[PDB]
Amino acid sequence: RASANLAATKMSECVLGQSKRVDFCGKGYHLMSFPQSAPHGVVFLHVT
Amino acid sequence: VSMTKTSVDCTMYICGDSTECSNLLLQYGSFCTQLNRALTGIAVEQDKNTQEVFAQVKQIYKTPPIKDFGGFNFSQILPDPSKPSKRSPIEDLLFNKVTKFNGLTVLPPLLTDEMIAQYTSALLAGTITSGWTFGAGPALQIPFPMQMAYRFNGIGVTQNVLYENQKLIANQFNSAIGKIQDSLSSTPSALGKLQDVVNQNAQALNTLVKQLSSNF
Amino acid sequence: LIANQFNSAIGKIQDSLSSTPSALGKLQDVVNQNAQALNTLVKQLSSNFGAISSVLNDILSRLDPPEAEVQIDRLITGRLQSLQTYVTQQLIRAAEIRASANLAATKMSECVLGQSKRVDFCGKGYHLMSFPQSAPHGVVFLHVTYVPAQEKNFTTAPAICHDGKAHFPREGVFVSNGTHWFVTQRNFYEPQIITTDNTFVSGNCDVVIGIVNNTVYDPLQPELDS
Amino acid sequence: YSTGSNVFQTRAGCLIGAEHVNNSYECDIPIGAGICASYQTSQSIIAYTMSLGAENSVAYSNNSIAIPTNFTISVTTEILP
Amino acid sequence: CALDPLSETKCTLKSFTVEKGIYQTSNFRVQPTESIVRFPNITNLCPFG
Ligand SMILES: *[C@@H]1O[C@H](CO)[C@@H](O[C@@H]2O[C@H](CO)[C@@H](O)[C@H](O)[C@H]2NC(C)=O)[C@H](O)[C@H]1NC(C)=O
Ligand SMILES: *[C@@H]1O[C@H](CO)[C@@H](O)[C@H](O)[C@H]1NC(C)=O
Ligand SMILES: *[C@@H]1O[C@H](CO)[C@@H](O)[C@H](O)[C@H]1NC(C)=O
Ligand SMILES: *[C@@H]1O[C@H](CO)[C@@H](O)[C@H](O)[C@H]1NC(C)=O
Ligand SMILES: *[C@@H]1O[C@H](CO)[C@@H](O)[C@H](O)[C@H]1NC(C)=O
Ligand SMILES: *[C@@H]1O[C@H](CO)[C@@H](O)[C@H](O)[C@H]1NC(C)=O
Ligand SMILES: *[C@@H]1O[C@H](CO)[C@@H](O)[C@H](O)[C@H]1NC(C)=O
Ligand SMILES: *[C@@H]1O[C@H](CO)[C@@H](O)[C@H](O)[C@H]1NC(C)=O
Repeated sequence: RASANLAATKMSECVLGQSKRVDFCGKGYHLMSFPQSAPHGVVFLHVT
Repeated sequence: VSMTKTSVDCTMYICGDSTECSNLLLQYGSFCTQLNRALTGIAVEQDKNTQEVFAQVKQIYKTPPIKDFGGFNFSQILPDPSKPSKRSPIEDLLFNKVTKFNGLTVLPPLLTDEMIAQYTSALLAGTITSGWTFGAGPALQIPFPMQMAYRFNGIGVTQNVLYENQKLIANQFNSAIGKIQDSLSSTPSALGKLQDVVNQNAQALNTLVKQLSSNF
Repeated sequence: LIANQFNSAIGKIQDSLSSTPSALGKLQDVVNQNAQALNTLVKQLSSNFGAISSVLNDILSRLDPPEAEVQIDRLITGRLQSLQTYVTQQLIRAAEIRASANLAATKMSECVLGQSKRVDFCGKGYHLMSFPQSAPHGVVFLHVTYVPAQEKNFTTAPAICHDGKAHFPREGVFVSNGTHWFVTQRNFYEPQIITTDNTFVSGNCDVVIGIVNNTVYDPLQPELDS
Repeated sequence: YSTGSNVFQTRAGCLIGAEHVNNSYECDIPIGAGICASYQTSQSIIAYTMSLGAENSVAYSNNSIAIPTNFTISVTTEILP
Repeated sequence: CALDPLSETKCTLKSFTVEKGIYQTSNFRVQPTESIVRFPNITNLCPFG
């Protein structure tokens, strides 16, 4: 649930926006994020 | 995001068809009411986790029929109509890579894999066509090169870079997605976190089952 | 208008809280969980745990210590298991409440004490302010958020080509209503004539795809002629 | 309840007592596996597939932009323990 | 409790007024219809025949 709150924050700040938190969404200056449904989880393609 | 939405009842697990065991468990009080309540709370928590993660979008969005995104390829991440389930090729391989009846019942997730894929596709379509605006109110269509230029502007790199290098950045992003495809398909340790979660849950359930084979 | 909208929003919050019993759902659920845990812990005192009776005073008045101690030990083991379970549940729930409290502290820190650019962190929309409101065993935030309402569809181009040199918008979006091209801030339709002040030149025209021919106003010549 | 009373079958299980509805409604009582039940009109419980939302086809184009002309300063109440 | 599922819900929640939702009141168990016993052919058959 901590990881799920982290994932919800990650979509909220990177899929639904652009996050300036360094190294929060991928190593580098973060650009986008594409959610990808995975079995019992989620996968982010952090375009950085 | 969501562990296996399981639920376990004492009255079948600890005691089989036998009633004497049920009577003796009754004198123990409400341990099992507590356990069922805790596991039901965990299950509802899993459903709430899935809804909080994926359902940030209120209106399910549909990708445009024509993918004229200025050069970017999202065929790997967008749903594939050819497959019966509208899951992306990357999502398809992710599902492929990831791999007990004693009162242990696995409650189905409230959001089925198809609707979770629908949430994911809605989020993808909103990101592609609208960007950040769909998460802050109405979805506002914007060409993908324009919103990528805005992401550059967000990270302190002027819009010069993208519009001058649209084709190059397009190809770099495309090859990056292709390399994600290849590194996921070839390397089996890519989905380590999900595989570990599934393995941990499965071995916890297996240990619980084998505990019925312990003399104590 | 914005003051009136803010006041009406607060009034609607008041009315919604009054009308909807489940408005304070999170706090009521926390209180109910704690009360259920305490009630279950109390009820376990009524459970035999295999002992002859669930009240210590009766067995202590009924059985001499040699054989009383086995029943008291049954009750001790049962009540200690129940108390250990209750304390473990309270520790996990208190970890959850501490995560919630760190979340509340962070929300206060860059929403009440600042403006958070984290999207959807403090209210659905571009967060403006947050007003803490003490509530029983918790906190309530009134996340004043800017949510745009009435969108208008326009024709856009990545750039503007004047004199063969691409002009990008310094801050905003290039839009047009048809035969008239305007630069507009991203989150509110305020069309402005294109000027070198809000457009910075960048490279040559042919490099970018989607560029459109147009004119960009430059303020110097009206002064030069006069 | 006795069997045969508006029996409807889904992946979650055999739902008895509520008639299936082809129309999609917002989830009120989550049955599981995508089925949600609500009390709607004379009055009976209806089990339906989830409506994730109104399917909005964003009119994307390589030259289409939407810029809002008005806002709503909406106070959102977030309750935190 | 046994009258209808609503009363089973009241007994489970221990409240006469139950809020809208889904409550795991009990578990459905299919009883065995009959008993079958199977054993091999009688190897040491007494030669009564
Ligand atoms: C923008 O929206 C606001 C409200 O969201 C509009 O204000 C309304 O205006 C009408 C007529 O002018 C009044 O009858 C309403 O009482 C107003 N509502 C509120 C809450 O004040 C406003 O007209 C819209 N347009 C502009 C240009 O501001
Ligand atoms: C983009 O996706 C694939 C990936 O390379 C590419 O081969 C395809 O031609 C592109 N799609 C379209 C519609 O051009
Ligand atoms: C949205 O943009 C399209 C452009 O094809 C236009 O026809 C339509 O009228 C716009 N929507 C509104 C509400 O004006
Ligand atoms: C577009 O904006 C210009 C700006 O003055 C205005 O004159 C014109 O009437 C508007 N509408 C059209 C269709 O050009
Ligand atoms: C936009 O796409 C259409 C076809 O989808 C094409 O004819 C047109 O040239 C494109 N224009 C720009 C600016 O990309
Ligand atoms: C702008 O004008 C030049 C002048 O020759 C022309 O070649 C070019 O095609 C024009 N641009 C557009 C987008 O029509
Ligand atoms: C739903 O559609 C199916 C399609 O065959 C039909 O058989 C069924 O009667 C419909 N149900 C209702 C309630 O309309
Ligand atoms: C009669 O004889 C046969 C021999 O073929 C034997 O198998 C059978 O058991 C005999 N019947 C009885 C009642 O013993």
